[PDB]
Amino acid sequence: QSNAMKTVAGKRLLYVMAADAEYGRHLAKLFTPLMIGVGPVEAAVNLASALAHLKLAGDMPDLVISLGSAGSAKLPQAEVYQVSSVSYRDMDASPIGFEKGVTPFLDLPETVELPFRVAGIDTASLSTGGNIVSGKAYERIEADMVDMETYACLRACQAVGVPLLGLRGISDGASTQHLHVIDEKLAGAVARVERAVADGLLSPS
Amino acid sequence: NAMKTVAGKRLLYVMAADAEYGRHLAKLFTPLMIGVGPVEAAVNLASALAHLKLAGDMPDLVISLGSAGSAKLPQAEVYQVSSVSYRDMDASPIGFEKGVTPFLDLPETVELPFRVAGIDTASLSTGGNIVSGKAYERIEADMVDMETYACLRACQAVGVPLLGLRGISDGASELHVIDEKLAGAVARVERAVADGLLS
Ligand SMILES: Nc1ncnc2[nH]cnc12
Ligand SMILES: Nc1ncnc2[nH]cnc12
Repeated sequence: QSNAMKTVAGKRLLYVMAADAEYGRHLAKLFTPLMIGVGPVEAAVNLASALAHLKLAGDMPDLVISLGSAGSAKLPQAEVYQVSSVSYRDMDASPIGFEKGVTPFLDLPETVELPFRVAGIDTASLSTGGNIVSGKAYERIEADMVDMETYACLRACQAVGVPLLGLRGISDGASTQHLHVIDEKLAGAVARVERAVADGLLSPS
Repeated sequence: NAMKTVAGKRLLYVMAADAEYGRHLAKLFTPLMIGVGPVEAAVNLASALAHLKLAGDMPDLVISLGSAGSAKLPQAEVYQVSSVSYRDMDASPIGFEKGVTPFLDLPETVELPFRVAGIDTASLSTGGNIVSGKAYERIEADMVDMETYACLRACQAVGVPLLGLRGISDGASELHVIDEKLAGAVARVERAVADGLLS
Protein backbone atom coordinates (compact mmCIF):
# COMPACT_ATOMS: atom_id res chain seq x y z
CA GLN A 1 0.00 0.00 0.00
CA SER A 2 2.68 2.47 1.17
CA ASN A 3 0.07 5.18 1.82
CA ALA A 4 -0.72 3.47 5.12
CA MET A 5 2.71 4.40 6.45
CA LYS A 6 2.94 7.11 9.10
CA THR A 7 6.02 9.24 9.68
CA VAL A 8 6.85 10.00 13.30
CA ALA A 9 9.98 12.04 14.05
CA GLY A 10 11.73 11.08 10.81
CA LYS A 11 10.94 7.40 11.36
CA ARG A 12 8.52 5.39 9.22
CA LEU A 13 5.95 3.31 11.12
CA LEU A 14 3.65 0.63 9.72
CA TYR A 15 0.57 -0.48 11.66
CA VAL A 16 -0.92 -3.89 10.93
CA MET A 17 -4.22 -5.34 12.13
CA ALA A 18 -6.08 -8.61 11.57
CA ALA A 19 -9.75 -7.67 11.19
CA ASP A 20 -11.64 -4.38 10.73
CA ALA A 21 -13.66 -5.14 13.87
CA GLU A 22 -10.79 -4.16 16.16
CA TYR A 23 -10.24 -0.86 14.33
CA GLY A 24 -12.35 1.85 15.94
CA ARG A 25 -12.85 5.62 16.06
CA HIS A 26 -9.91 6.52 18.31
CA LEU A 27 -7.41 4.42 16.36
CA ALA A 28 -8.80 5.89 13.14
CA LYS A 29 -7.51 9.28 14.28
CA LEU A 30 -3.96 7.96 14.71
CA PHE A 31 -3.29 5.86 11.58
CA THR A 32 -4.46 3.71 8.67
CA PRO A 33 -3.70 0.00 9.27
CA LEU A 34 -2.69 -2.61 6.73
CA MET A 35 -5.27 -5.39 7.05
CA ILE A 36 -3.29 -8.55 7.67
CA GLY A 37 -6.05 -11.17 7.81
CA VAL A 38 -6.89 -13.77 10.45
CA GLY A 39 -4.63 -16.56 11.71
CA PRO A 40 -0.90 -17.38 11.45
CA VAL A 41 -0.97 -18.43 7.78
CA GLU A 42 -2.99 -15.44 6.55
CA ALA A 43 -0.85 -13.09 8.64
CA ALA A 44 2.43 -14.59 7.43
CA VAL A 45 1.45 -14.63 3.76
CA ASN A 46 -0.03 -11.12 3.67
CA LEU A 47 2.70 -9.38 5.68
CA ALA A 48 5.62 -11.12 3.97
CA SER A 49 4.22 -10.01 0.61
CA ALA A 50 3.70 -6.42 1.71
CA LEU A 51 7.19 -6.20 3.21
CA ALA A 52 8.74 -7.75 0.10
CA HIS A 53 7.00 -5.19 -2.11
CA LEU A 54 8.20 -2.35 0.12
CA LYS A 55 11.80 -3.58 0.34
CA LEU A 56 12.44 -3.92 -3.38
CA ALA A 57 10.84 -0.48 -3.67
CA GLY A 58 13.22 0.94 -1.04
CA ASP A 59 10.13 2.02 0.92
CA MET A 60 10.90 -0.08 4.03
CA PRO A 61 9.45 0.77 7.48
CA ASP A 62 11.64 1.42 10.53
CA LEU A 63 9.10 -0.22 12.83
CA VAL A 64 6.14 -2.53 12.34
CA ILE A 65 3.43 -2.43 15.01
CA SER A 66 1.17 -5.46 15.33
CA LEU A 67 -1.88 -4.56 17.40
CA GLY A 68 -5.37 -5.91 18.09
CA SER A 69 -7.22 -7.83 20.77
CA ALA A 70 -6.29 -10.91 22.80
CA GLY A 71 -7.83 -13.34 25.27
CA SER A 72 -6.63 -14.05 28.80
CA ALA A 73 -7.77 -16.03 31.82
CA LYS A 74 -4.79 -14.59 33.73
CA LEU A 75 -4.97 -10.86 33.00
CA PRO A 76 -7.52 -8.15 33.95
CA GLN A 77 -10.18 -7.73 31.26
CA ALA A 78 -10.29 -4.65 29.03
CA GLU A 79 -6.70 -3.61 29.68
CA VAL A 80 -3.94 -2.93 27.14
CA TYR A 81 -0.53 -4.64 27.21
CA GLN A 82 2.67 -4.42 25.19
CA VAL A 83 4.11 -7.76 24.10
CA SER A 84 7.33 -8.65 25.92
CA SER A 85 7.71 -12.03 24.22
CA VAL A 86 5.82 -14.24 21.78
CA SER A 87 5.57 -17.98 21.20
CA TYR A 88 3.90 -20.27 18.64
CA ARG A 89 1.59 -22.78 20.30
CA ASP A 90 0.69 -24.70 17.14
CA MET A 91 4.29 -25.89 16.85
CA ASP A 92 5.01 -29.25 18.47
CA ALA A 93 8.01 -31.28 17.26
CA SER A 94 8.39 -33.17 20.57
CA PRO A 95 7.62 -36.67 19.19
CA ILE A 96 10.93 -36.43 17.29
CA GLY A 97 12.86 -34.95 20.23
CA PHE A 98 12.36 -31.17 20.15
CA GLU A 99 11.18 -28.99 23.04
CA LYS A 100 7.51 -28.03 22.62
CA GLY A 101 7.09 -24.75 20.76
CA VAL A 102 10.48 -24.96 19.07
CA THR A 103 10.73 -25.06 15.27
CA PRO A 104 13.26 -27.49 13.67
CA PHE A 105 16.18 -26.13 11.61
CA LEU A 106 15.54 -22.63 12.93
CA ASP A 107 17.69 -21.07 15.60
CA LEU A 108 15.13 -19.38 17.81
CA PRO A 109 14.15 -20.16 21.38
CA GLU A 110 10.64 -21.33 22.24
CA THR A 111 9.90 -17.91 23.69
CA VAL A 112 11.06 -15.00 21.54
CA GLU A 113 11.82 -11.71 23.27
CA LEU A 114 10.56 -8.61 21.49
CA PRO A 115 13.19 -5.84 21.29
CA PHE A 116 11.26 -2.92 22.81
CA ARG A 117 9.85 -1.64 26.10
CA VAL A 118 7.77 1.53 26.26
CA ALA A 119 7.23 3.17 29.65
CA GLY A 120 3.69 3.53 30.95
CA ILE A 121 2.36 0.32 29.42
CA ASP A 122 2.03 -3.08 31.09
CA THR A 123 4.04 -5.95 29.63
CA ALA A 124 2.75 -9.46 28.93
CA SER A 125 3.97 -12.66 27.31
CA LEU A 126 1.98 -13.75 24.26
CA SER A 127 1.01 -17.00 22.55
CA THR A 128 0.03 -17.19 18.86
CA GLY A 129 -2.06 -19.95 17.29
CA GLY A 130 -4.79 -20.64 14.75
CA ASN A 131 -7.31 -21.48 17.46
CA ILE A 132 -9.45 -19.14 19.51
CA VAL A 133 -8.71 -20.12 23.10
CA SER A 134 -11.68 -20.46 25.44
CA GLY A 135 -12.75 -22.14 28.68
CA LYS A 136 -10.21 -24.69 29.87
CA ALA A 137 -6.69 -24.69 28.43
CA TYR A 138 -6.03 -21.82 28.89
CA GLU A 139 -4.33 -23.78 31.70
CA ARG A 140 -2.47 -25.58 28.87
CA ILE A 141 -1.09 -22.14 27.87
CA GLU A 142 2.03 -20.84 29.65
CA ALA A 143 1.79 -17.32 28.21
CA ASP A 144 -0.23 -14.53 29.86
CA MET A 145 -2.42 -13.93 26.81
CA VAL A 146 -3.32 -15.45 23.44
CA ASP A 147 -3.71 -14.17 19.87
CA MET A 148 -3.86 -15.49 16.31
CA GLU A 149 -1.34 -13.27 14.51
CA THR A 150 1.71 -11.77 16.22
CA TYR A 151 4.22 -14.64 15.98
CA ALA A 152 3.52 -14.84 12.25
CA CYS A 153 4.18 -11.10 12.01
CA LEU A 154 7.47 -11.54 13.84
CA ARG A 155 8.86 -14.17 11.48
CA ALA A 156 7.85 -11.97 8.56
CA CYS A 157 9.60 -8.95 10.08
CA GLN A 158 12.71 -10.95 10.98
CA ALA A 159 12.78 -12.24 7.40
CA VAL A 160 13.22 -8.72 6.01
CA GLY A 161 15.07 -7.33 9.04
CA VAL A 162 12.45 -4.95 10.48
CA PRO A 163 11.87 -4.83 14.27
CA LEU A 164 8.39 -5.57 15.66
CA LEU A 165 6.34 -4.09 18.52
CA GLY A 166 3.10 -5.65 19.79
CA LEU A 167 0.10 -4.15 21.58
CA ARG A 168 -2.87 -6.19 22.84
CA GLY A 169 -6.08 -5.27 24.63
CA ILE A 170 -7.87 -8.04 26.52
CA SER A 171 -11.27 -8.63 24.94
CA ASP A 172 -12.21 -11.91 26.64
CA GLY A 173 -11.20 -14.97 28.63
CA ALA A 174 -13.04 -14.14 31.85
CA SER A 175 -16.07 -15.61 30.10
CA THR A 176 -17.22 -9.62 22.52
CA GLN A 177 -18.12 -6.01 21.73
CA HIS A 178 -16.08 -4.44 24.56
CA LEU A 179 -13.82 -3.32 21.70
CA HIS A 180 -15.09 0.26 22.22
CA VAL A 181 -13.02 0.35 25.40
CA ILE A 182 -10.25 -1.68 23.76
CA ASP A 183 -10.04 0.81 20.87
CA GLU A 184 -9.68 3.78 23.23
CA LYS A 185 -7.06 2.16 25.47
CA LEU A 186 -5.16 0.90 22.43
CA ALA A 187 -5.08 4.43 21.03
CA GLY A 188 -3.67 5.65 24.33
CA ALA A 189 -0.91 3.06 24.08
CA VAL A 190 -0.17 4.02 20.47
CA ALA A 191 0.26 7.64 21.56
CA ARG A 192 2.87 6.53 24.10
CA VAL A 193 4.72 4.44 21.52
CA GLU A 194 4.94 7.24 18.95
CA ARG A 195 6.26 9.49 21.71
CA ALA A 196 8.81 6.81 22.56
CA VAL A 197 9.84 6.61 18.90
CA ALA A 198 10.49 10.35 18.96
CA ASP A 199 12.48 9.72 22.16
CA GLY A 200 14.77 7.30 20.35
CA LEU A 201 13.03 3.96 20.91
CA LEU A 202 14.94 2.68 17.89
CA SER A 203 18.62 2.95 18.90
CA PRO A 204 21.38 0.98 20.75
CA SER A 205 23.75 1.84 23.68
CA ASN B 1 17.54 -20.60 -10.65
CA ALA B 2 16.02 -23.53 -8.78
CA MET B 3 13.20 -23.53 -11.33
CA LYS B 4 12.92 -26.28 -13.93
CA THR B 5 11.54 -25.76 -17.43
CA VAL B 6 9.34 -28.44 -18.99
CA ALA B 7 7.68 -27.98 -22.38
CA GLY B 8 8.03 -24.21 -22.03
CA LYS B 9 6.26 -24.35 -18.66
CA ARG B 10 8.10 -23.26 -15.51
CA LEU B 11 7.96 -25.54 -12.46
CA LEU B 12 9.12 -24.63 -8.95
CA TYR B 13 9.82 -27.45 -6.49
CA VAL B 14 9.62 -26.61 -2.79
CA MET B 15 10.47 -28.77 0.22
CA ALA B 16 10.77 -28.25 3.98
CA ALA B 17 14.17 -29.62 4.96
CA ASP B 18 16.82 -31.90 3.44
CA ALA B 19 14.94 -34.89 4.78
CA GLU B 20 12.95 -36.67 2.06
CA TYR B 21 15.32 -35.40 -0.65
CA GLY B 22 17.58 -38.20 -1.85
CA ARG B 23 19.71 -39.10 -4.85
CA HIS B 24 16.77 -39.99 -7.10
CA LEU B 25 15.09 -36.63 -6.50
CA ALA B 26 18.41 -34.79 -6.79
CA LYS B 27 18.74 -35.84 -10.43
CA LEU B 28 15.36 -34.30 -11.25
CA PHE B 29 15.51 -30.90 -9.53
CA THR B 30 17.08 -28.59 -6.97
CA PRO B 31 14.29 -27.70 -4.48
CA LEU B 32 13.68 -24.42 -2.69
CA MET B 33 14.10 -24.79 1.07
CA ILE B 34 10.82 -23.57 2.50
CA GLY B 35 11.34 -24.22 6.23
CA VAL B 36 9.30 -26.25 8.71
CA GLY B 37 5.75 -25.46 9.84
CA PRO B 38 2.92 -23.28 8.48
CA VAL B 39 4.52 -20.00 9.56
CA GLU B 40 7.97 -20.77 8.15
CA ALA B 41 6.47 -22.09 4.93
CA ALA B 42 4.13 -19.14 4.44
CA VAL B 43 6.78 -16.50 5.12
CA ASN B 44 9.51 -18.13 3.03
CA LEU B 45 7.32 -19.00 0.05
CA ALA B 46 5.50 -15.66 -0.02
CA SER B 47 8.90 -13.95 -0.01
CA ALA B 48 10.31 -16.16 -2.75
CA LEU B 49 7.17 -15.71 -4.86
CA ALA B 50 7.22 -11.94 -4.35
CA HIS B 51 10.84 -11.75 -5.51
CA LEU B 52 9.87 -13.88 -8.49
CA LYS B 53 6.76 -11.83 -9.30
CA LEU B 54 8.37 -8.39 -9.38
CA ALA B 55 11.19 -10.01 -11.36
CA GLY B 56 8.61 -12.03 -13.28
CA ASP B 57 9.46 -14.58 -14.54
CA MET B 58 7.11 -16.43 -12.10
CA PRO B 59 6.36 -20.20 -12.15
CA ASP B 60 3.44 -21.80 -13.99
CA LEU B 61 3.20 -24.43 -11.27
CA VAL B 62 4.48 -24.96 -7.72
CA ILE B 63 5.16 -28.53 -6.62
CA SER B 64 5.02 -29.00 -2.85
CA LEU B 65 6.59 -32.31 -1.89
CA GLY B 66 7.97 -34.07 1.18
CA SER B 67 6.78 -36.56 3.77
CA ALA B 68 3.51 -37.04 5.61
CA GLY B 69 2.09 -39.07 8.47
CA SER B 70 -0.92 -41.35 8.21
CA ALA B 71 -2.76 -43.74 10.52
CA LYS B 72 -4.85 -44.83 7.56
CA LEU B 73 -2.79 -45.20 4.38
CA PRO B 74 0.06 -47.74 3.84
CA GLN B 75 3.65 -46.78 4.73
CA ALA B 76 6.37 -46.09 2.16
CA GLU B 77 3.96 -45.05 -0.58
CA VAL B 78 3.58 -41.77 -2.45
CA TYR B 79 0.31 -39.87 -2.88
CA GLN B 80 -0.64 -36.75 -4.80
CA VAL B 81 -2.72 -34.31 -2.78
CA SER B 82 -6.38 -34.15 -3.77
CA SER B 83 -7.30 -31.56 -1.15
CA VAL B 84 -5.82 -29.68 1.79
CA SER B 85 -7.11 -28.32 5.10
CA TYR B 86 -5.63 -26.27 7.95
CA ARG B 87 -6.11 -28.17 11.21
CA ASP B 88 -4.81 -25.42 13.49
CA MET B 89 -7.63 -23.10 12.51
CA ASP B 90 -10.48 -23.04 15.00
CA ALA B 91 -12.84 -20.04 15.12
CA SER B 92 -15.78 -22.08 16.46
CA PRO B 93 -16.11 -20.25 19.82
CA ILE B 94 -17.16 -17.10 17.91
CA GLY B 95 -19.47 -19.02 15.57
CA PHE B 96 -17.38 -19.96 12.53
CA GLU B 97 -17.30 -23.54 11.25
CA LYS B 98 -14.30 -25.35 12.74
CA GLY B 99 -11.36 -25.30 10.34
CA VAL B 100 -12.60 -22.24 8.45
CA THR B 101 -10.68 -18.96 8.37
CA PRO B 102 -12.82 -15.87 9.06
CA PHE B 103 -13.15 -13.38 6.17
CA LEU B 104 -11.53 -15.73 3.68
CA ASP B 105 -14.00 -17.26 1.30
CA LEU B 106 -12.72 -20.81 1.22
CA PRO B 107 -14.22 -24.13 2.36
CA GLU B 108 -12.68 -25.97 5.32
CA THR B 109 -11.28 -28.34 2.69
CA VAL B 110 -9.66 -26.89 -0.42
CA GLU B 111 -9.50 -29.02 -3.57
CA LEU B 112 -6.27 -28.86 -5.56
CA PRO B 113 -6.55 -28.32 -9.36
CA PHE B 114 -4.76 -31.29 -10.91
CA ARG B 115 -4.85 -35.10 -10.97
CA VAL B 116 -2.09 -37.14 -12.62
CA ALA B 117 -2.69 -40.68 -13.85
CA GLY B 118 -0.69 -43.52 -12.31
CA ILE B 119 -0.45 -41.93 -8.87
CA ASP B 120 -2.60 -42.60 -5.80
CA THR B 121 -4.48 -39.61 -4.40
CA ALA B 122 -5.14 -38.57 -0.80
CA SER B 123 -6.56 -35.76 1.32
CA LEU B 124 -4.13 -33.69 3.38
CA SER B 125 -4.28 -31.87 6.70
CA THR B 126 -1.58 -29.39 7.68
CA GLY B 127 -0.64 -27.96 11.06
CA GLY B 128 2.39 -27.03 13.12
CA ASN B 129 2.29 -30.19 15.21
CA ILE B 130 3.68 -33.64 14.51
CA VAL B 131 0.73 -36.03 14.76
CA SER B 132 1.48 -39.23 16.66
CA GLY B 133 -0.48 -42.08 18.23
CA LYS B 134 -3.85 -41.10 19.69
CA ALA B 135 -3.74 -37.69 18.00
CA TYR B 136 -4.78 -39.16 14.63
CA GLU B 137 -8.34 -39.86 15.77
CA ARG B 138 -9.73 -36.34 15.37
CA ILE B 139 -8.16 -35.82 11.94
CA GLU B 140 -10.50 -36.39 8.99
CA ALA B 141 -7.89 -36.16 6.23
CA ASP B 142 -6.12 -39.29 4.98
CA MET B 143 -2.69 -37.92 5.89
CA VAL B 144 -0.95 -35.06 7.72
CA ASP B 145 1.94 -32.69 6.95
CA MET B 146 3.26 -29.37 8.28
CA GLU B 147 3.57 -27.27 5.10
CA THR B 148 1.22 -27.62 2.10
CA TYR B 149 -1.67 -25.40 3.24
CA ALA B 150 0.78 -22.56 3.86
CA CYS B 151 2.14 -23.14 0.36
CA LEU B 152 -1.40 -23.12 -1.05
CA ARG B 153 -2.21 -19.69 0.38
CA ALA B 154 1.15 -18.34 -0.75
CA CYS B 155 0.47 -19.60 -4.29
CA GLN B 156 -3.11 -18.28 -4.27
CA ALA B 157 -1.90 -14.82 -3.25
CA VAL B 158 0.11 -14.44 -6.46
CA GLY B 159 -2.25 -16.56 -8.57
CA VAL B 160 -0.21 -19.71 -9.20
CA PRO B 161 -1.60 -23.26 -9.13
CA LEU B 162 -0.22 -25.80 -6.64
CA LEU B 163 0.45 -29.54 -6.87
CA GLY B 164 1.14 -31.58 -3.73
CA LEU B 165 3.10 -34.84 -3.47
CA ARG B 166 3.62 -36.84 -0.26
CA GLY B 167 5.40 -40.01 0.84
CA ILE B 168 4.32 -41.72 4.06
CA SER B 169 7.02 -41.67 6.74
CA ASP B 170 5.19 -42.68 9.93
CA GLY B 171 1.90 -43.73 11.51
CA ALA B 172 1.17 -46.16 8.73
CA SER B 173 0.11 -49.49 10.26
CA GLU B 174 2.05 -51.92 8.05
CA LEU B 175 13.04 -42.54 3.96
CA HIS B 176 14.87 -44.82 1.55
CA VAL B 177 12.18 -46.08 -0.85
CA ILE B 178 10.13 -42.88 -0.48
CA ASP B 179 12.86 -40.96 -2.32
CA GLU B 180 12.57 -43.44 -5.19
CA LYS B 181 8.77 -43.29 -5.28
CA LEU B 182 8.61 -39.48 -5.13
CA ALA B 183 11.05 -39.44 -8.05
CA GLY B 184 8.82 -41.79 -10.02
CA ALA B 185 5.86 -39.56 -9.22
CA VAL B 186 7.72 -36.40 -10.23
CA ALA B 187 8.65 -38.00 -13.55
CA ARG B 188 5.00 -38.83 -14.25
CA VAL B 189 4.00 -35.28 -13.33
CA GLU B 190 6.57 -33.71 -15.67
CA ARG B 191 5.39 -36.00 -18.48
CA ALA B 192 1.83 -34.98 -17.60
CA VAL B 193 2.88 -31.34 -18.02
CA ALA B 194 4.39 -32.11 -21.43
CA ASP B 195 0.94 -33.44 -22.36
CA GLY B 196 -0.72 -30.08 -21.71
CA LEU B 197 -1.86 -30.45 -18.09
CA LEU B 198 -1.18 -26.74 -17.56
CA SER B 199 -3.03 -25.94 -20.84
N1 LIG C 1 -9.60 -16.05 23.02
C1 LIG C 1 -8.82 -15.67 22.00
N2 LIG C 1 -8.04 -16.59 21.40
C2 LIG C 1 -7.26 -16.21 20.38
N3 LIG C 1 -7.13 -15.01 19.82
C3 LIG C 1 -7.93 -14.12 20.44
N4 LIG C 1 -8.06 -12.78 20.14
C4 LIG C 1 -8.98 -12.29 21.03
N5 LIG C 1 -9.44 -13.19 21.86
C5 LIG C 1 -8.78 -14.35 21.50
N1 LIG D 1 3.69 -37.75 11.76
C1 LIG D 1 3.65 -36.55 11.16
N2 LIG D 1 2.89 -35.58 11.70
C2 LIG D 1 2.86 -34.38 11.11
N3 LIG D 1 3.49 -33.97 10.00
C3 LIG D 1 4.24 -34.96 9.49
N4 LIG D 1 5.03 -34.92 8.36
C4 LIG D 1 5.60 -36.16 8.25
N5 LIG D 1 5.23 -36.99 9.20
C5 LIG D 1 4.38 -36.25 9.99
